[PDB]
Amino acid sequence: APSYRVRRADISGHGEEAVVNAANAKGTVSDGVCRAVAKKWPSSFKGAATPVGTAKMIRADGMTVIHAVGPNFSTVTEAEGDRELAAAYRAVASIISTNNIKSVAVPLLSTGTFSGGKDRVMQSLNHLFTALDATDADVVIYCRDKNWEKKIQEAIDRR
Ligand SMILES: Nc1ncnc2c1ncn2[C@@H]1O[C@H](COP(=O)(O)OP(=O)(O)OC[C@H]2O[C@@H](O)[C@H](O)[C@@H]2O)[C@@H](O)[C@H]1O
Repeated sequence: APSYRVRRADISGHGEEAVVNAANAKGTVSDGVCRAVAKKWPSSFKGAATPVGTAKMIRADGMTVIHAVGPNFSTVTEAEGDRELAAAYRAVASIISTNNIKSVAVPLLSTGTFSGGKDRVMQSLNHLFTALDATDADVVIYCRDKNWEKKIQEAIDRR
């Protein structure tokens, strides 16, 4: 069975075997998780472009980087975004299980730039749990907000 922890820290400082980038479909560097990932593992972005609702893995700079593209909720209906966000997390879970990845640092996809101006912490976290429950990985969820850290910890505990 998988294990879940939350850290309020820069995800670039994670101690896990792999890291999930909250990526865009074009594989460009922009504000958010992506900027921290690009600074720490700059060569991890070579050929990383992948469609919304999918994930693409690379080994670069001594790290396993999983580029997961959540939906931009400004560009899809709520129901379409919900399906695509579930799909991105399942694509992450598949990469974890098929590559025997023991531990992974994961941000909450579609909760920043792609949030469409809405609070989607619980929506994104619930899809993270559902998808990564299919793995036996040690999952560490990364955030920067003290409020988010507490709600994520509350959610982990309820399980
Ligand atoms: N370095 C970081 N470490 C940990 N958490 C972080 C970090 N940077 C941002 N976060 C948090 O991770 C969550 C996801 O943030 P985004 O990176 O904005 O993710 P998303 O909404 O999926 O959009 C990602 C996209 O932003 C675009 O600029 C860019 O193209 C990138 O692909 C947000 O709650 C944010 O507070």
